[PDB]
Order: sequence, then C-alpha cells, then structure tokens
Amino acid sequence: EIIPVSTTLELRAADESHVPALHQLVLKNTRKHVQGNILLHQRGYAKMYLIFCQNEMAGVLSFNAIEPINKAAYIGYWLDESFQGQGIMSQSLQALMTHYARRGDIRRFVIKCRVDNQASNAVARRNHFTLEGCMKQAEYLNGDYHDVNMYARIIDAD
Amino acid sequence: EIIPVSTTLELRAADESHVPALHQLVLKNTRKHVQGNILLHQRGYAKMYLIFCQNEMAGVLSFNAIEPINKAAYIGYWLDESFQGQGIMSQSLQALMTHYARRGDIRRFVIKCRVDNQASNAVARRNHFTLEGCMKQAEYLNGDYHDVNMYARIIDAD
Repeated sequence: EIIPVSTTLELRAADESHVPALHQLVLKNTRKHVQGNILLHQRGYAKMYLIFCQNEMAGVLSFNAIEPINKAAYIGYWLDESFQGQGIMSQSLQALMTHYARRGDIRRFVIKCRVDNQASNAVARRNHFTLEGCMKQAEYLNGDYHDVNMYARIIDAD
Repeated sequence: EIIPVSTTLELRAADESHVPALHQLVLKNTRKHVQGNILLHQRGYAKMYLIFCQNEMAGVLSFNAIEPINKAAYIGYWLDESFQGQGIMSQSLQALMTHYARRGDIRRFVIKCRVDNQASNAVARRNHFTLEGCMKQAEYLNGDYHDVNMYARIIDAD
C-alpha cells in the first residue's frame, strides 16, 4: 500500500519487512510494536505509515487511533534528525489526508499536541488545521501534566 | 465496591449480579456488555458504576475510557426516565470525582457531549466543568456529524 506524496516522497504502509530498518532509526533517535500496529492498520483501528524520502526511510506518520463511526483520526508523527524542518511531514500529511478523503472512510483529522511542542504546533498551522481548544494538563511528560492543543481539519463535503 | 453518594444515593461497581436488572432498564429505556465492562473496570481501563436511589437501580455512570498515564477519564452516563432532572447524576458525579481524587489515580475528568445535547451540557455546567473547546462534526448520530463540546474538571493539587 503506497500513498504517493511527491517526486521524492512517498508513504508506505508499515510492513514486517520494515522492522529491521525502522528499529535502526528508533534506536538512532520494535517488531512487536510494528506487528501490533499492522493488525490495527488492517482493521482500520489505526494506521502506521513509513515516510521515505528518495527511497531512504525518514520517519513515521500515524493515525494513532481511528473512530470508525465518526470517521475521525488522531495524527501522530516523528522524523529522523536529518529530515526535520523540511516540510516532509507537511507534504506527507496533506497527501495522506487527501487520499483518505478520497477513500472516504476518514473526514475529520485531528492533531493533539502539547502547547509547548513548537514543532507539532507549526505542522498543525502550516497544514491549515483549526485550533478547536486547549485541554488543561492533559498530557503527562517528565513528571508534569502539560496543556494540549487540539487541532482539526475536516475534508469531505462542502 | 460501593461509592457513597448521599442518604439515598450510592454507586455500585457493575457486577455480574446486576445484569438481570440493568437489562430490564436497558430494554425499558447486555451480559456480554457488562462482563466486558467489568474486565476494563478491574484493569483501570474504564469504569462502569450503577446508580441506586433508595435501593432501586436508576441508571449508569461510566468512565467510558481512562488514560492511566495522563490520569484522565472521559465520563458517560444515562438515567432511567423516572430519575431524570433530579440532580442524581450531578450528586453522583461529584461524589465519584472526589472519591477518585482521593484514590489519586484520576485527576482530569472529561465530558465530551454534543453541542445540542441539552441534558449533558447542563450536567457539565452544574458540576463546574470548564468548557475547553468545541470539536467540529466530531460525533456521528442519525446520519449527521455533530459538533461536540469538550469540558474538563481537574481535582488534584493546587
């Protein structure tokens, strides 16, 4: 399952064959994790895609969870250190969302990220997500509960 | 497991013994559903409590899901027709939240309800929840996707 993104970028559904290489990147920046995500991916309970840039694995773009009935997905992503700040996530995400709007099984795309997560907030804004609210102390990290921005983009009928 | 609420109200953790009676109320307004919720309840993945008023079963008060690490719970509830509009959910919920703040495993209590759900919005406001945002077209119901208010109350340290 490949989702074209651009001349140099493409998303590939996470496969058992990727485990070796991703683990390398995980470590640098698993099988059970991947096998587990593949099962959700086949059931439409989540999606796990690998981002390839000029054929090199560069990071992961996920729908952490999906609410089939509400046709809603929460987005999660991470990029290897040498592939950050280059719009690879922005172009990959717009392509992925367009592709699912065309499939039709997802219409509401959601990004929940810490208010202090400078990188995720910028992806949300560059990709025209609307800030719907701020969940107080919603995410525990490093001993504290941090506020989280909830962003959404709808792509379906007018 | 009983959580006192008041002179006449109390919450009882859903038990296999309740199936017969709840099913009656479900029908009026299951075992698999209950057995399934009991398992999540024992693991702290959700909670399902039965609301009793003067010893008669009157409805259900649930933590539809829990995020153990974030110590966050999403609230769900329903009352039999003859027990609505009487603050039974409001008193039961304040008691339940206080009880969990004392246990300490939950500090962020969340109510997501349709903007047009007059009853749930009033419970949220009467129980001092803060409206954190409005999720656009987030809940499918009767052929349409409806906007949903997200409310939260934190009960932990100052």
